[PDB]
Amino acid sequence: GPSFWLGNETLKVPLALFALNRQRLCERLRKNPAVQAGSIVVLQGGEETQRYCTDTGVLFRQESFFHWAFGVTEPGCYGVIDVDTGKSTLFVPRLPASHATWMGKIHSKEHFKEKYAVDDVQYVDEIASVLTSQKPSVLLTLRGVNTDSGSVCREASFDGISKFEVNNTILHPEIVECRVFKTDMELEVLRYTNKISSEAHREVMKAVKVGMKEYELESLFEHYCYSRGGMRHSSYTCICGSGENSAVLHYGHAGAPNDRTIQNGDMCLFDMGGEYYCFASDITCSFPANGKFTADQKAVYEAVLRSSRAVMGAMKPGVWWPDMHRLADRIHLEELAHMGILSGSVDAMVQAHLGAVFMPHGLGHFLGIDVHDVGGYPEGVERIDEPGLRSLRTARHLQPGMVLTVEPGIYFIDHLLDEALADPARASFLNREVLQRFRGFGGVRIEEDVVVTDSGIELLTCVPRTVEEIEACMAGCDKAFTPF
Amino acid sequence: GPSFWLGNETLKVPLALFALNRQRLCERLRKNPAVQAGSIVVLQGGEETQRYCTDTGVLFRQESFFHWAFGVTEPGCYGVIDVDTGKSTLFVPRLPASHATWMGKIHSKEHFKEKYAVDDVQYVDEIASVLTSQKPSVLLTLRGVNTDSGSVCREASFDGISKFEVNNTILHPEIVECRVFKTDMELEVLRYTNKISSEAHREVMKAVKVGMKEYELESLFEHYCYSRGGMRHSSYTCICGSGENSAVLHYGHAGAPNDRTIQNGDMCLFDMGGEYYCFASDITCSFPANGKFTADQKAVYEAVLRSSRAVMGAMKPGVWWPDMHRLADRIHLEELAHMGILSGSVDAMVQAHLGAVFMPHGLGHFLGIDVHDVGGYPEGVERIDEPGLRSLRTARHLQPGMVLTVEPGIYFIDHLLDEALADPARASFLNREVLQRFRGFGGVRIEEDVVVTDSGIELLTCVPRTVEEIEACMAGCDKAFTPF
Ligand code: PRO
Ligand code: PRO
Ligand SMILES: [Mg+2]
Ligand SMILES: [Mg+2]
Ligand SMILES: [Mg+2]
Ligand SMILES: [Mg+2]
Ligand code: NA
Ligand SMILES: [O-]
Ligand SMILES: [O-]
Repeated sequence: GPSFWLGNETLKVPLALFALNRQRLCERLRKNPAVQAGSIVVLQGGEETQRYCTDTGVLFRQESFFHWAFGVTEPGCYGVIDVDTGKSTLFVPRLPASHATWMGKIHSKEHFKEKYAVDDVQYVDEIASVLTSQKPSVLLTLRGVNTDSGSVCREASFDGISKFEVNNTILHPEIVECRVFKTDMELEVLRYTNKISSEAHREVMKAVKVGMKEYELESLFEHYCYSRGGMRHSSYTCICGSGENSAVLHYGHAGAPNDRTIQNGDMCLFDMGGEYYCFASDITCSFPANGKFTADQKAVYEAVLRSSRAVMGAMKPGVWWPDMHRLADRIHLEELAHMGILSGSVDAMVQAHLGAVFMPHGLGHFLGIDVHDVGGYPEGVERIDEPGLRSLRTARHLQPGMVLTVEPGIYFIDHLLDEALADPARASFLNREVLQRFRGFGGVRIEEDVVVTDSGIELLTCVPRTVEEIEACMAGCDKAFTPF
Repeated sequence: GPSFWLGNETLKVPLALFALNRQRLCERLRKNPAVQAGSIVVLQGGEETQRYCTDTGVLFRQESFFHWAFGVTEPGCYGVIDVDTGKSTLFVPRLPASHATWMGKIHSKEHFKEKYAVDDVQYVDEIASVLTSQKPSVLLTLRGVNTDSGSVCREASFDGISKFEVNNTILHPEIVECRVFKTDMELEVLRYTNKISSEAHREVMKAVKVGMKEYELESLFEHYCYSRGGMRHSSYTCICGSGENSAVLHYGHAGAPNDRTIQNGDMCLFDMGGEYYCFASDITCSFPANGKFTADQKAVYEAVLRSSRAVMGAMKPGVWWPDMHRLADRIHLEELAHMGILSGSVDAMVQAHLGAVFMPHGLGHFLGIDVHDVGGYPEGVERIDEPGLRSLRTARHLQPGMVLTVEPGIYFIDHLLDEALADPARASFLNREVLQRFRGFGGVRIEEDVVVTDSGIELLTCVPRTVEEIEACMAGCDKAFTPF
């Protein structure tokens, strides 16, 4: 069948991927005792947008649930699925003649049927009429709460929908649960996004020089991903934190826009991942700007390498993700004590939540069509109200087919350190005279993307990770990627 | 005073630029009979957004009127200006402590006052109190219609604004009129955006090879602009049209995403422009993919070069922009006749609006903080209801300080050609025996950015333009060209 492809060495993604997702969704809905025979799933695609009140178009990127179900790149579409038969119908805009002048060929409905391998294609202005002629019992629409943003999913609507029986509660948990478990076809795309992003991270490590601005590496990363990988989008805004900025977790946004000069002696923490056909990657590499770890840098870095590999080595079905977070906390505390930053009983440190002073974020999260993917906190799964753990984006147990980031880190964050030093329950563990040397260090994060398998995990990411590997990579002479 | 700067060789933009815009706006309002003493201009900045219902942040780019007045890069701000004194107050978000962990340093109000060189800084939640203390007569807010998008500008609002007298009609046409006329400080930025984008177009012409995907050059262009120019954004989505795609005026959007393989014998039409600190550039270069113009390609290209230079040579204060559009039309028809594509009386061709078959868009538009800049159709200035001219984005007379694109083109667009051939009023001018050869040619557009001056124009763009210059650049030749 047909495939999405951007030519050259980019990945061919079969449209069968999306057909399988539609089938899986129907199979799950059919087993839900509340779903009536004759139900039709109705999803609304994203629409084109502009900057504010201007005519400056924003590059269109499809809404994630719609993409998961249909793989459609064009704005202004709807898509429906007959639950009982699995039959799919795509609705596309009926375009004006002048589209041919300004925007390009006015493709036929048959072109879109062939392109997307759906059962039928109709025009958007006929959706009420087409759905009426199918005599559905109920329209199943999308509405629920994203547990990372707190936003409510936008429910499909169209002129005449008021004439139908509509249910907006059943679908969201079911399509979310389907998205949590990646098919082998989806895993092929995530292997690819990790491959290109890994290559781009290596090019960045080879290119970094003292004196460069952080954003020069952002630019290079995105150029590699687009020109070589066909990744027009990144999965999230690139985080290119040098020096003390490596302690800022989502550095790089408009308010802190990757605009620091990299200096000799800095650590770099680069968290970047290209997106291909709306599938994510999310990789973080940490390394010395000048290509040689100092003793202090090596110690912090290898502490995080230890937790990274201990967590990956422990992951397998049935493992409770909060236990992995706590494992990483304990290892960090052990290593920081070995370094002399901490003293005392690590058991007592753990009881006082000291780990969260150094790693205030979650160990990792589901990844898929969104970088912070859906389904981390379905009904019955509660957020743990403790330092560190409360920032976990899931408290689920691991099962095969889940895709997770594994991203421990250690940071030296002044307001968290100052709080701890003021608290007698934590201050006694902290050796101020040693810690003072690490003020302004920034931080280290090592982020891998992995798939849970029947027996353990599959690592998708492939970047240098030991101190020796990293130093060798940065010292490499290869003119394998040289823009102008 | 302070400047915006992204280091390296990027442009230092004085914050005095925005202070002058505020002063100019106040001076204009003071002369306006509808404006009373004690008025305060109130603008609301853009807010951070995310993709649909996800927590995937969209990179924040400031709203254009707010940027013009304040130059503020952070989301969530408001800004007010006392009309009688010119005193400026910036309102910034009061951030949660956790911002320090995730987003970066929580800057003081004094930091922002120094950064932006405003008279006062306050937190956004205090805006009702602060304005109440000033006992304004009326708040002047922004509401009007953008004449390119048809959108209504977003008027500022805040909790408690209902307690004030608010006028939302006075400000819009006045701040639009200020934006139409660029200050010398603004011209410095537009010179720079044209310098970087011109350099990037030259790198693209050097790098293009038969067999590449169009998006490879989009990627390279944006990489040059960001890494060398500090341009994180483009001014609009890159149009990288090869072969037949060069006849599609806004090619490159999600529905036609620069995904064609460039073939031997193709023409390329690349319309790309980096944005620096929310100031636009907009440049189009046309050239043969294989670096050598054929006779047919040279003839079409030099026709557009002739109209480009005729218009630039005729532009000066007092010229009616629709007359320049008609001048380009007449030249295109003359040259198409000289090529044998058309025959008969050119006067008669013009009377039949035949020019619009080959150039269905406007000759050019205002450019500034938006690529299609504001103020083309103020009250009293009417759109001309004729082919081609109705697509003009302004029908004003030229005045010093205006910045316009000059972008004639000739395209071979099948549905427009076929319409003409079906029309007895137009059909006899076309020679099918020659025209058939140009079916699928695509098109040529030559786009310069210029400033209207007292004596004529200042050309901002600096790219190769003659056939000889273009062939030399594509063959790798350093500054082998002399601009107009
Ligand atoms: O937001 C999150 O969960 C992770 C933490 C570090 C950056 N991304
Ligand atoms: O939209 C416009 O007015 C011009 C026409 C060609 C591309 N940009
Ligand atoms: Mg990350
Ligand atoms: Mg992550
Ligand atoms: Mg243009
Ligand atoms: Mg233009
Ligand atoms: Na190197
Ligand atoms: O991350
Ligand atoms: O343009």
